[PDB]
Order: sequence, then structure tokens, then C-alpha cells
Amino acid sequence: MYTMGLDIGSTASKGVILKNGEDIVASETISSGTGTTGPSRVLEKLYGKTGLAREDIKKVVVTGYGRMNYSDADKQISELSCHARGVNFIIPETRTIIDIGGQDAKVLKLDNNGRLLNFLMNDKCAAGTGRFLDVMAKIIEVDVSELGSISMNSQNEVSISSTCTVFAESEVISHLSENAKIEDIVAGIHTSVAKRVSSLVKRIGVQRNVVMVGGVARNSGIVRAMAREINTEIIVPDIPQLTGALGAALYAFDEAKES
Amino acid sequence: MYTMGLDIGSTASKGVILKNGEDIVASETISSGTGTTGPSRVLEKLYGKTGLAREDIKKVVVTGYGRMNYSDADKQISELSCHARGVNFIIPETRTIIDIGGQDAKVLKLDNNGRLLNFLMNDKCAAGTGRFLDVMAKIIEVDVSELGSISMNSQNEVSISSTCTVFAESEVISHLSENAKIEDIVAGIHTSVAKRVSSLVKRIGVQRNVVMVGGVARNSGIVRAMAREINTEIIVPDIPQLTGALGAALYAFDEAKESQKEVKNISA
Ligand SMILES: Nc1ncnc2c1ncn2[C@@H]1O[C@H](COP(=O)(O)OP(=O)(O)NP(=O)(O)O)[C@@H](O)[C@H]1O
Ligand SMILES: Nc1ncnc2c1ncn2[C@@H]1O[C@H](COP(=O)(O)OP(=O)(O)NP(=O)(O)O)[C@@H](O)[C@H]1O
Ligand code: SF4
Ligand SMILES: [Mg+2]
Ligand SMILES: [Mg+2]
Ligand code: NA
Ligand code: NA
Ligand code: NA
Repeated sequence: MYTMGLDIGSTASKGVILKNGEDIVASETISSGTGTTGPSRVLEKLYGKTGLAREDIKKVVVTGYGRMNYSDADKQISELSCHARGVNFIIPETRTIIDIGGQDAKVLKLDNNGRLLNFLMNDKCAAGTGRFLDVMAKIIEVDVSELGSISMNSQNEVSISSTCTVFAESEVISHLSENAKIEDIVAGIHTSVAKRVSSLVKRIGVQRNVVMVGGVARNSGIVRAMAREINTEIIVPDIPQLTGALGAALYAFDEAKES
Repeated sequence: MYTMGLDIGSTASKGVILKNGEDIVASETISSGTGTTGPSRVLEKLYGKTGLAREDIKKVVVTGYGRMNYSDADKQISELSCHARGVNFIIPETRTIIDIGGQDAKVLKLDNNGRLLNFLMNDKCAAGTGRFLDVMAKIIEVDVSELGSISMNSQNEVSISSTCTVFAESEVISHLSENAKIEDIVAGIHTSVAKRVSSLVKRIGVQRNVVMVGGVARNSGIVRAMAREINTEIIVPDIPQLTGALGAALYAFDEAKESQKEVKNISA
């Protein structure tokens, strides 16, 4: 039996085909979100990768910012619910989930059943989201996928004074003009993001286990900086960007059984 | 006697030479601010215009973000004080001053003596400042100096949902690709700034007369949107970007008069 989960976010589309509600047999991420062909391309690839087709998929659930714009799913479900479900599937005793995506940062507090108890989100400021990193990566002319590894080489982190993405961009341009080492600039960029999200997490009250998800959690430098700022161990799935899609796939499995 | 005021902000350098504390005989704005050659260029132009030299200026006061980086002044004075002094010299009965500059927006409430009663500033965020406008002007490919006139033609302003400069830029890009009328895009951009600064004004409590200063006050579209959002008439000086430098020049005059009053001049 197979179900599918689709998470169409501001920035990327993620898909998972789940086997018997327990085994991920295919996952795919396309860095095109709401308002693009990203969803279609994710599907194409999940199908090519598995050999399956739409007919073989008993239930599909879509989540994320673009979920109501998608008309080919059995249910459209909140990404708060889907990320919580996906994380709880992988990591026991999760009480705090930090989802840093392309346009917002979400912090979920869960009870002992995995149900939402409290929630705080920054969705109004590009700083402390993936958008900040995307902007900086473009200026430094490296892929966001390299920022973690680059920051590892830092021995003399540059401080970024500005908390605003726009003002920070100017600072980074100025550091680049002063021939600051790219690894130190990037380390400072990671610290800026971690300070802004950490403030968010501290307002809700850290409770272990603390789990980071979202595409930004693929950046090892951000995760390290975050664990430093919140002074708590952070657990990151090997598939942090796909937890919403996985959670959708699990709700899809619930639907398929109910049928 | 002549005195000089320099206002070295984040974005532009402004200078005024004032004669006998009453007549502006020269002014100059260069769109390079702190950390640049802006200040030296301002000086060159004031001196060129007037045919004066440093030795002819009795007192110099510097203000603005860059004031402490400047070492050739007699005093370095707060830009809150300098804008208030400059505005009060030009516009009687002023009680609210809105200074929208290149990196922050300041709202000053003054008492009946021109002294600061209350103050709010948005300073950490590019939105609601000249930076926001400079960013948008670049994207829509018009000069910031044309925004005011363009916006006059708007009849159905576009919506900008985002309050963040970065997210708003993406909306403006989308509007341009959707072929929305430029004047309606510009009106929406103005409304974004005005909503953000008007929230500060409303928090402090609007009190007439309300005066707008700073380089952004040269944008008539921002002035109109602000007056709309605060539901109050706004007065703009003829030289809104220069009120800080004027205030500095007036404090410089005060210094000069203080020096004169501490001696006696005896002749027969
Ligand atoms: N390989 C990578 N390494 C590090 N960071 C990455 C990588 N790929 C993407 N990112 C970051 O991940 C972000 C997108 O994460 P993602 O969780 O897919 O956002 P989204 O769900 O589309 N947006 P939202 O609506 O905010 O949830 C981008 O903005 C990048 O900064
Ligand atoms: N001719 C013009 N028409 C409309 N707007 C203008 C014009 N010239 C400059 N501006 C705006 O005015 C700005 C700078 O204003 P100004 O008050 O000189 O800032 P500043 O004092 O250097 N910075 P701050 O440190 O924040 O006070 C730019 O960011 C522009 O948006
Ligand atoms: S601080 Fe900068 S990044 Fe944050 S909302 Fe303001 S303009 Fe956007
Ligand atoms: Mg997401
Ligand atoms: Mg100023
Ligand atoms: Na992943
Ligand atoms: Na200017
Ligand atoms: Na002016």
C-alpha cells in the first residue's frame, strides 16, 4: 500500500511516497514553491523514482503555504499538524519543534500526545528565515547548500551588527569589500539567524526534546549556532526539509485505512 | 558673522551657512553620508558658493549619525535637538516633527517651548524609511525624485500585504510582471511607508502643527500618504532635508553669541 504527502511551501515543494504507513520509498525536493511547476515536477520525480503512478497511490494529502491552491489531494492539512506528525514519527519525546522555512520561522510546543500546546511564529520579517540566507548567499555568490561547510572553516567570525536583512546585506557587502574571509562572514551570518530564531524559541520556553526542521535545518552551521544560542541539545532528522511532507503522508495513510 | 551647520546622516551630508543667525546664505546636500567623502564635498560647495573659507566661519556645529566621526566642529549636537531647532526657526507653533531619513524615522513631540516631550524611533528596520523607497525605486526603475509626481496619477493603488522591505520587494516585482500601472505600484509603496511611520505618530499622539522633514519629505507622495494616514494636515518646509543642518547652524550661532557676550569691546 502507498500514500503520498506533498508540502508546497513559499520556497520549495517537497513530496514523500510512504509504504504501509511506515517506510519512505521516495522523497523529492524541488526549490520552486507556491505558484510554480515545482509541485508537478516533484510528482514526476517521485513516480519515476518508484515506478508507481497516480493510480497506485491510495491517498494523497497536501500541506504548506500553497496547499489550498492544489486541487488533486484527498485532504489539505495544516503544516503545523503535518510537521508535528512527521517529527513525532522519527523522534520520540519531542516537545519543541523549530521549523525554519523560506518565508517564516515557526516554533511549536507539543504535549505528551504530540498535540500543539503553544505556538509562536515570525512571518513578518525576512530576518531569521531562509530568505535571509538566500539573500546573503546570492551576495556572496555561493549556494545555500554550501554555507554550512563554509562556516566550518571560520576561525575569526565577523559580527553582523544589523538585525535587518536589508541593512545586513550592506554590512556583508562592506565586509566583502574589506576582504574579510568568506568563512568568517558566513559564520557571522549564521549567528545572526540563530540569534533571531533563538529569541523566538526562548519566549515559548525550551522543552526537550528540541527538534529543528525545514530546509534551513539542512545547514549544519545554523543548527550548531542555534544549539549554542538556546543552550540546549537540538535533534535534527536526516531529512529535516521533508517532515511536513512525511506528516502529510502519514495523515494520508490514516485516510487510506479509514476507507 | 557666519556660522555653519553640518548634518552627516546615514545617507546624505547636509550643510548650511547662516548669516547673523537669521539668513541662510548657502546650503548643500550631497547624497553620500557617514563614512564617505560626502562631508568634505558639502564643504567645498558651501565655500565655492559663498566665496568664504574656514577662517570666515566663527562657529561650526555638526549633527547626525556621523557627528562623532567629525573632528573639525566646535560642538557635536544631537539631531533631535538640531531638527527641532531648525523646524522651530521656520515653522511657528510646531508640536510634532516627523523626520524620515535614509536609515531611521523619528517622531518628536515638542512642548510649547520647542523642547522634547516624547520621542519614538523606528531604527532597526529598513521598512518605513528612505531605504525602503530607494530599494523600490531601483526595482521599478525610476529615480526616487520622480516617485511623488508619478504617484499623483494613481487612481487604484495596488495592495502590498508585506510590511517587510524584502517581502514587499517580491510583491512589487510581481506587480510589475503583472503589468499593474506604475503609478498605482508607486502609490502602494508610499502607503507602505506611511502606514509604518503613521503608527509611530499615532502612538505619540498627533499634535498640530505637524511638520515633516528629512530627505523623504521631498517626496510629495509620502507627504500626501502620511497626511491621509494621520488624518491631519502636514506642513513641509521649503528645505525639509536641511532642517538638521539649519538647527546645527543656529546652535553654532548661539555658541558665537555666547563667546561675544563673555568679553567687552571698548572704543572711543
Ligand atoms: N541544501 C541546503 N542547505 C542549506 N539550506 C538550504 C538547502 N536547501 C534549501 N535551504 C534553505 O531552506 C529554505 C527553504 O526551506 P523550506 O522548509 O523548504 O521552505 P518552505 O517550506 O518552502 N517555506 P515556508 O512557507 O516558510 O515554510 C531556503 O530558503 C534555503 O535558505
Ligand atoms: N529629491 C528627492 N525626492 C524624494 N526623496 C528623496 C530625494 N532626495 C533624497 N530623497 C530621500 O531622502 C533620503 C535621505 O534622507 P536624509 O534625511 O538625508 O537621510 P539621512 O539624514 O542621511 N539618514 P538618517 O541617519 O536616517 O537620518 C533617501 O533615502 C531618499 O529616499
Ligand atoms: S527588519 Fe528588515 S528584514 Fe525585518 S521586516 Fe524590517 S525590513 Fe524586513
Ligand atoms: Mg515549510
Ligand atoms: Mg537625518
Ligand atoms: Na531533507
Ligand atoms: Na539623498
Ligand atoms: Na531640502
